[PDB]
Amino acid sequence: GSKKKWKKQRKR
Amino acid sequence: EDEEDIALEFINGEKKDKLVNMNSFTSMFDNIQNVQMDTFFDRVMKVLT
Amino acid sequence: DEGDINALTKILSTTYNYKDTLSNSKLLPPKKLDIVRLKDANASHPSHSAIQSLSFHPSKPLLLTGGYDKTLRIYHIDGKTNHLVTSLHLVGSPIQTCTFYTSLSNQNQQNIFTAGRRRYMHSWDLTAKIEKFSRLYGHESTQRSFENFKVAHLQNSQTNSVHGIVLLQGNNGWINILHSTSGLWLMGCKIEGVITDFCIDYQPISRGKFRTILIAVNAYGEVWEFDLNKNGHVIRRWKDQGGVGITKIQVGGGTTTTCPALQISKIKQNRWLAVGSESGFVNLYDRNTPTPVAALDQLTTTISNLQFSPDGQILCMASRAVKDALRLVHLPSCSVFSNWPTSGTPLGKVTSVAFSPSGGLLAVGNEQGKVRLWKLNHY
Amino acid sequence: DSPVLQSAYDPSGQYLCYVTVALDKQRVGVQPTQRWNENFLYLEDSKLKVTCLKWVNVAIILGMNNGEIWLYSVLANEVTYKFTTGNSYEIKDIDLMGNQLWCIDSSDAFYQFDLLQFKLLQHFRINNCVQLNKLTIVPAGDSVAQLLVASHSISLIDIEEKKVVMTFPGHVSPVSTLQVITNEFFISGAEGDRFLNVYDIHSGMTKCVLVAESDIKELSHSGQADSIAVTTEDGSLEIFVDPLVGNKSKKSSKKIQIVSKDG
Amino acid sequence: SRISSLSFRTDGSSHLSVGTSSGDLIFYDLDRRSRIHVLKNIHRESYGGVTQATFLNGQPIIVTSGGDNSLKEYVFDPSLSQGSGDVVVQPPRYLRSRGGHSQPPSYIAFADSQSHFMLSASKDRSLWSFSLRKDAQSQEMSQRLHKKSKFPEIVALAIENARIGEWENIITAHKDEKFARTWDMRNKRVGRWTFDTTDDGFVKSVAMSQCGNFGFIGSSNGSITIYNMQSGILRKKYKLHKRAVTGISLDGMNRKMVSCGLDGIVGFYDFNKSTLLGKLKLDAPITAMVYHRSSDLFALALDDLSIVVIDAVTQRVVRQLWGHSNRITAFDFS
Amino acid sequence: NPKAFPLADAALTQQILDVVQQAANLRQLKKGANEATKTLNRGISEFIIMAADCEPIEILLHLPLLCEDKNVPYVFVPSRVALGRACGVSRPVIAASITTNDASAIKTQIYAVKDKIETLL
Amino acid sequence: IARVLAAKAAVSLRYDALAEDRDDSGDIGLESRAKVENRLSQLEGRDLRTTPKVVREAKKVEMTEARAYNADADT
Amino acid sequence: SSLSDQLAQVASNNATVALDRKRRQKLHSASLIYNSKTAATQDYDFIFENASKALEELSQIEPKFAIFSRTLFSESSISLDRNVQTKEEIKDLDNAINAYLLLASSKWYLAPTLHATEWLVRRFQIHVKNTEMLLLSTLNYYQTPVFKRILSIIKLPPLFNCLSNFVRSEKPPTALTMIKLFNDMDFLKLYTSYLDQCIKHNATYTNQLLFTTCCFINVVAFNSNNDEKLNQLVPILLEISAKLLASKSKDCQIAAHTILVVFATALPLKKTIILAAMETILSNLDAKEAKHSALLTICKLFQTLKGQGNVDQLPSKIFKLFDSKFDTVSILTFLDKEDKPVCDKFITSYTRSIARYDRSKLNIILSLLKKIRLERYEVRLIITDLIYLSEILEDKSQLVELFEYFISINEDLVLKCLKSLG
Amino acid sequence: VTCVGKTFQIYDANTLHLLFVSEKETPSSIVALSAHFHYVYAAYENKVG
RNA sequence: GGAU
Repeated sequence: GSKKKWKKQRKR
Repeated sequence: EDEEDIALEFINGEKKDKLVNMNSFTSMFDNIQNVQMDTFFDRVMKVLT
Repeated sequence: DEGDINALTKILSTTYNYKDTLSNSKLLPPKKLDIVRLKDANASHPSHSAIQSLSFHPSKPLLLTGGYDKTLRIYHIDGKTNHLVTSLHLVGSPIQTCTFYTSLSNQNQQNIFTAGRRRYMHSWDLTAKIEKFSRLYGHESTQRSFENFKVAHLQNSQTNSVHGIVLLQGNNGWINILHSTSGLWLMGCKIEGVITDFCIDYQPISRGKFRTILIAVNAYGEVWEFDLNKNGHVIRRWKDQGGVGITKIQVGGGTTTTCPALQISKIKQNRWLAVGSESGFVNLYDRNTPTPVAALDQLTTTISNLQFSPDGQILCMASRAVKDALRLVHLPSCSVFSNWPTSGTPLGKVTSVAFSPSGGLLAVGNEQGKVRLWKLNHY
Repeated sequence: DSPVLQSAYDPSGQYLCYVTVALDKQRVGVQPTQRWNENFLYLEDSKLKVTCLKWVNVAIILGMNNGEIWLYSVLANEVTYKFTTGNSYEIKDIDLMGNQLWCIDSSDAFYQFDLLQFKLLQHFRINNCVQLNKLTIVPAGDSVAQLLVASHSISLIDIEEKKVVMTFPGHVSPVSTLQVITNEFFISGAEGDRFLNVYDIHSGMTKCVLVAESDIKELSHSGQADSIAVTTEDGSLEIFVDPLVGNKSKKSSKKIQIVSKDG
Repeated sequence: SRISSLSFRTDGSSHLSVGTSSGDLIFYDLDRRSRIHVLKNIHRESYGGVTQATFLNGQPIIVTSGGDNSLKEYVFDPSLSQGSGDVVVQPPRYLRSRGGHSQPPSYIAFADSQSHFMLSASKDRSLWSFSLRKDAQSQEMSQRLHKKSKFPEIVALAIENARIGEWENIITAHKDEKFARTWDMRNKRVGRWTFDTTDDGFVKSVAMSQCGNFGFIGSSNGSITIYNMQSGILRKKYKLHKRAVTGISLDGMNRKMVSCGLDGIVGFYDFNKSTLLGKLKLDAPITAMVYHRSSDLFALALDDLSIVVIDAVTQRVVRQLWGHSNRITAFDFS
Repeated sequence: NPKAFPLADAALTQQILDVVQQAANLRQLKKGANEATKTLNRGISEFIIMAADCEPIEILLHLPLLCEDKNVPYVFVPSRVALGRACGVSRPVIAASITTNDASAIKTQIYAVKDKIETLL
Repeated sequence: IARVLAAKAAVSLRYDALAEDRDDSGDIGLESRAKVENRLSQLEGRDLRTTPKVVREAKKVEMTEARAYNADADT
Repeated sequence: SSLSDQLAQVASNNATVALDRKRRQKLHSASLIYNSKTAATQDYDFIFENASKALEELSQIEPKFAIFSRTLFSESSISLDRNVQTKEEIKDLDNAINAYLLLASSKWYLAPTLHATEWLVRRFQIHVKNTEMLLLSTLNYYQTPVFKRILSIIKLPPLFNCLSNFVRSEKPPTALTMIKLFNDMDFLKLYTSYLDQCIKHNATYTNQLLFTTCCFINVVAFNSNNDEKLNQLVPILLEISAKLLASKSKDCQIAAHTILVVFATALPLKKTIILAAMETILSNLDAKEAKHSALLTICKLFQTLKGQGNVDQLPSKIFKLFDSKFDTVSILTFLDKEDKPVCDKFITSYTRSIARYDRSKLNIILSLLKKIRLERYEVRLIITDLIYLSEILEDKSQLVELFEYFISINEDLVLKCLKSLG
Repeated sequence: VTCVGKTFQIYDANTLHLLFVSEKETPSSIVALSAHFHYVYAAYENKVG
């Protein structure tokens, strides 16, 4: 995952 | 009436058509044995349509 | 060695060029965009804040920028120098939105409307001749700020006169309609749920007659349609399919804020409707319950901007959450262009986009205050 | 860089015609120097650009990249006529004396036109002229008997002979100005060049090399070699007093600048 | 289309080569009445396209030339099919070529002490390396950038060979452009360092120290910025001239540095201590400068059509030369 | 869709579509029927949300039988494209489940919405 | 295939076991069967082993004499 | 050239000489019926005996196989060695082998063909010399076990290097690996010649065309992105399509109806190429099944045309061809069916052709417009020309009825056309 | 044999290494070049060398 | 597009 805490990223 | 309005109406009038991608016709090989080839042209048209 | 079935063998033999020339081609190719960059507008005079809003002049070659610097920096865009004709600082008036306006009847009239997180709105006619709209005439409760607004044209049918109207967002589903010049409160439109965005489309009736319809959408995605020529009565109701957390709505293919008209006959109806949202889909509807023609799923963050080309062939959607979250879609094929943007294309955190009324310019502002310009060679 | 791509005063000097760019379309306008006009010709095609601009004694001749010449009446705000050369290369230079109108294209071809009759009289190409970015017509009597043509060096061509007469060694850079100050004395300059060389037509020797502080963009001559005004690229104007009277190289005597009150 | 050349191949297989002014070369297998292949834009259309193209007598190689100062070779390889080889023609393959600038060179420099190569820049925005020997060997120096159209054509450049093979050894200047690009002869590829004037002015002068380590950039606003070749980090700036600087040199000793500009003064410096040793004013502004390190003499091209020779050791004019009837375009020491 | 009972109304849909998005953000949501099936086996679900418009509807009608046996509230929503959208997927979702976590930051809203659901039931 | 077939197997079953007015036709199984079969065609079509490229070796070509007609005979 | 490289050519030239026992084992062990060990033990006489019986069975199914009994499957052929023959005789031998592969093209599913080919493999070593022709012919029997056996005993030419993976492999060549073979430019035109031979001989059969059609159709899909490459496909494939149209076989013509459509959607072409595309389609169009496929073809092509002249009238010659091969009643039936493909541009081009060329057909134009909804601009262009008809041609009940039809639908546009034109 | 302004150069086709160059520059630019064994005929103005 |  993005894991900025998870960044708000749409799962394509 | 002006020619650019005529052009913009040409632009309005055009409709979408489904583009052909790489994996549009791969399944044709799967059903390629013992098929009438007129029905093959029909199937190609369907996937194109 | 020394019809007609062999026609193909002959025409193939004659030419080694079989691609139809796109110079005659009038709508842009589906997947290839012929785009070339030009120098940024603000190099002459940089902005000290982000570019919250951007607007091209309907006819003159001018570009207007505004932001939290509180200045209306207007630039003469030529594509090679881009000098600053003038600016206008408004102390205590942060700029969230600004726009050009030209009276649809009196072409000589030019005005600038700019607003922010304040209970007043600035008008600048064309020393600076400026006007502050700060009276709502008893509807102060419904409105907390003028920050989000747009300007449209309303035709008074019983007199056949046409004038501008300033549209505002209320606290709870309210939309306040004000007179562009006098500032008088004319009508009000209300919806259920929190108002998130609204947009304007024009439906011509006959020679010299047109009606303005207000398109308003809730975050849940239910869309209302009000007729502003009939005291703002609802005329239609429908829902956006698969719509949740909606953020923006826009129409394209005809007259709008980005592509204003110069005379009544130029009023045209928009054939396209796009609905933005938090998760990043953009449902496109053919205005000609509905069903979306396509559900674009590229940008992975909240849609902060939606805009259609003056001819409605390109839909541009941007997100301020992340950098380079900017895409261009070919219409009606609904296919995103691949060649542009690239990894090396400088966009930053996109916050403002503007299309020139003619000439095929793309202008994009970012959080760093940089308005980068591009040319679409097809136009 | 400046917004005005090209500019030109009228021979009487009371009106200035300038071309700029609005969006992707070039617009040509005229303003009164002695003292606002909102009327501009707008070129409807982006690809069409103006390469050259002349006043005629109230119309202006504008050479296009399309390969044709537009005669534009400022008052009517419309193009009255278009002299179309058969060939499509951009016009590099063009000059006028009464009815005679001589042009050159990127194909290095001279052509002759008549304003009164609206016809292409003759067209020809001369050897030893690979490039020709400047054409000027010598003021001899009431007819044209020689042409002064320059791209890098300078050359003199005879109309009836169709052959070169003399060659003057020009600047390394392409020539930018080729005005004829007086008889047997003409000035020559180049882009990215700070000197202007005075050449004698009859003899062919450099009389003087006038020195400017910075690069020269435009040149104006007063009377008959009385004074020369040159607009520098840095934005300053240099005036040369009696340049035709150490002696080889002369510098500007008076310099003019414009600065706002703020600075 | 417009035919410019024709030629038959005499190696026993059935082709015609037609060249055109647009720069294309088409091969027609005229027994089979079919087109084999087309080579697109081999020669520039602006310079006449394909002026001449002929097959060698009895062999599959074809020579091509044009007005763009280039001569190419193409070879037709044997068929890849064991049968029906006439059908299966390999498309022609580039074999080897010579070329040069398409426009007159703007500046020239000697690559090495042995005098075996030449660095040439032209208005065509290309930097080329030419061999002087019978090999006639030449290349265009690659412009593909390092990652940390052609660049504008070069106005000035300096080269040193003390540190060839360790890092960048060449510097160039561009018109209407505010930083200097580095170039590496051994790699024949663009350098990874860019040197800016830091005073909002265009680059007018470029120079190097004999050790091959320092680079000196002269700005149009009168500032001198000194960078280091290996890391491309600015170390020193000197600010004496108010007008454009037209010449920078450091003596072979790396102790006394000389500068000149369009303000007409000549600046004498101590590079080690970074002090102003002296200032000399000339009657006319200076146009160009060349420094002789062995003798410590440098000549200056003045706008009064004179070459003024100065000695840095005592800081005086030693020789003045007259006779030129116009600008001095260039000059050098023996 | 007669088998779909009870079906949430337009207003009731809004807050349940509101909660799932927050639960989707906070890693408090499951997406898919079989996971919605499996979570009931663990008994770690506040309530299960299904789509009435799924074709065939029998695919998800098994969960109400599990939910009734386990005394787990459940509700039906008209549109599946909205649920998967609010769940935060690029595909339609016919069923979803929320994690039982008394330490969650959106606990009250989750408590608030179920209170409507057993009333719905 | 075990995972996708199991997923589709559950899909058909929840219709078979729990449909009030099921038609005894197996249609949902038939369309579900097609979807799995399409999966195997694309999955089986995938080639783990990398395809080799068509080798095109450049080759050194050496120059050879060729007899030519002489124009002196014409003169 | 290196001595090793020169020496390699010597080995290839003498690949079949059988200098010693070890080479002879490799040649003779190669078999299509039997394994290597049993193959080494078998005799030319034993192989010929089975092959002669096999050919007779093939002769019964098709008489043309009987000819090779006089030439290739003769008793004297046992004593015939190719190494001992001269250049002219070897060229003479090879072509006779080639024709046999062509006549066997539709029959490898039959077992006797496999037996008959064994004699050629064992006696003539076709797997070594005629390696291309054998392998081109068996391209569409790929999933059959026979093709796998061919790969094991055959040295792949340079153009078939992609099949080197599947030689002596448990899994047969996948469909995906094929596109790569035909994706190669050098192969397509190599394949073009072999197909060009079959059409000349009328030896093409359905399974050849249907396999042939897909792969080229697939090459288009894989490379839709690369516009430059698609441009280089046009000389080869549109030439192939022209040949198949030239064939009298209805199957070939429709196979060309398959090929040309996919390029049209993948890559838009010049209008002139398409009008030529119409003419060759209609020139040799005789079969009813080809008639139906062609009529869908012409409409789809006219959808791809996208330039000024998109809906302009067909030329005189093409208009006359289309009505002759497609009487107007047929296209009415084409328009009646609800599942009709989008053909508004073609009907607009056709409609304008009618007005310019035929006056009797105006009243049918009224019927066409009702059946199919044309686009706004298509409607106006028809109105634009119809206005000219009134000025030039005499007023007619049908002619005014077309106007009255435009009066009923979208009245104000008729004024706009009249306003711009008189 | 290639013309270079007022002079010509001879390159060996096998390696395109230059072999010979003109001893002196012609008074006028060369218009045509004809090569015959060891002799190359160069035409300039009204003189052929 | 970038590294390779």
